[PDB]
Amino acid sequence: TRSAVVLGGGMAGMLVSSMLARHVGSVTVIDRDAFPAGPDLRKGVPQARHAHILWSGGARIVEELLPGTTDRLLGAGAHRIGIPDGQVSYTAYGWQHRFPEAQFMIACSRALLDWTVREETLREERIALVEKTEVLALLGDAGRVTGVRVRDQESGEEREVPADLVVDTMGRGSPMKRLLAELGLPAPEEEFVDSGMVYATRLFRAPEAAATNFPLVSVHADHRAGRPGCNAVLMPIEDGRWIVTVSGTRGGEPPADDEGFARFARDGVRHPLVGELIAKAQPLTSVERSRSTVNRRLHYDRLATWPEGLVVLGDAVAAFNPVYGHGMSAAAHSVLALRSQLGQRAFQPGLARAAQRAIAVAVDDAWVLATSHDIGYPGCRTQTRDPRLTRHAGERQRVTDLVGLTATRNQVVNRAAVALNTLSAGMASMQDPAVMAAVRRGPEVPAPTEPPLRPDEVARLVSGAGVT
Ligand SMILES: Cc1cc2nc3c(=O)[nH]c(=O)nc-3n(C[C@H](O)[C@H](O)[C@H](O)COP(=O)(O)OP(=O)(O)OC[C@H]3O[C@@H](n4cnc5c(N)ncnc54)[C@H](O)[C@@H]3O)c2cc1C
Repeated sequence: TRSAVVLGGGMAGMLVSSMLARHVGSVTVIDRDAFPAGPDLRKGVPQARHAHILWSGGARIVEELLPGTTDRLLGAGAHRIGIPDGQVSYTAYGWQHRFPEAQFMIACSRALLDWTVREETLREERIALVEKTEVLALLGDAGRVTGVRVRDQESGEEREVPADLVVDTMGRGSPMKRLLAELGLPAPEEEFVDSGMVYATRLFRAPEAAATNFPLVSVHADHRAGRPGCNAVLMPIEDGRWIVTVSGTRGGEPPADDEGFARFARDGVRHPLVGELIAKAQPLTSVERSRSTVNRRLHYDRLATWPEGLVVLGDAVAAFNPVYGHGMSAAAHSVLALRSQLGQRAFQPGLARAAQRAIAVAVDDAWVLATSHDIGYPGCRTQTRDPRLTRHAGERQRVTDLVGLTATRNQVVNRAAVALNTLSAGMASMQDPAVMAAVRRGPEVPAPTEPPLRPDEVARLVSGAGVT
């Protein structure tokens, strides 16, 4: 028997549905949007206009739950950029020397990634996708949730969809607070770190030579400096295009005009690299800024009471800054925290209280890595009580500076760094006796004085057809 219901159809909803469908009978995915039968931009996912990094940890977790996604993505035009052999990033501590492949990423427009995860998840006959359907209230009481009360927007007919487990994958704009309040509970301990970052993405047609096999280029800010931090990223996607993304916090926001965007990429960031790489490229669209870039975590886990059958994961319990790129891996890791809680307790009481506390730990790494750098920015309003950001947050800032400073010129420290920053290990793995010893060993390669671009990569920026 057993029956689940997943609210939302995003990266979180599809993933958790592909894991639940192997643990229950029927999975009913509810959403209020129009899902397209073709990698097109959607209104429920407006982030799809800006590029989305899928780190290794989230990549091989999507692959585990959706076999055949990586190769299908890699066949539609997505690249498997290695790390740090396929990235030319100006870190806060210098240029990242391009060591051999330690971890990897998946670079593609979010519209494709959401599709390749959707059409692969919907291959199971038990998952029933229900589009254009608003959610009104949760069915049950304050001790057990039994389903949802939805209503179609095209017909207006109300109904009662019940299930043994209600999953909330309703993005950053999760009305969970409203749905829970009507159920009869208090408000969760809201915690947020608001740096005020302002995204600014604009597509770029890569040169004909650099359509395939081009490295993830980025110029990062110095979180130890007193200036408003501002980054700039140039990752390649499908169909031979380039996503150029600039960012900035409260005080150094990027402009809206197209003519000013090409300036911020080379006259606002700490190095004018990307601004030179976009002068080799054909602009397509305009600047489509997004301001919903504020780490916000709602600790449902520490509530005094929690109903049975209700689980919240994705961007509904913990959403983070997009300049670091952990949103998808935190959701993927959260799904595995529910799975690693469904095999122990089955469908017994305590599932919700144990799956929420497990989801709490799953995103804890994606919550420190995000906020630990944002707290040091100017005029950032933060409402947080965890001591790792208040007191003795200097030691947490004094060590991370050292690890990141050595990782630029030390393989062992780098291979252990991107195994954590790309959510592929734990924060305890950075206390390895062979990592603390490699930090004390010091740099092993000189700091590059120029962008560590390979000649066979820079030569891929011009067509060269105007010569005999
Ligand atoms: C600008 C930007 C850039 C980002 N960049 C990155 C990045 O580089 N790397 C990374 O890892 N993460 C990134 N993220 C985060 C990433 O988008 C999210 O972490 C991820 O989408 C989480 O999936 P989700 O299903 O929880 O939310 P979503 O993917 O947003 O899914 C929400 C779903 O719920 C539905 N829904 C919403 N409201 C309702 C409602 N009232 N009723 C019914 N259904 C509803 C929507 O239609 C949608 O299907 C970025 C986010 C933004 C905004």
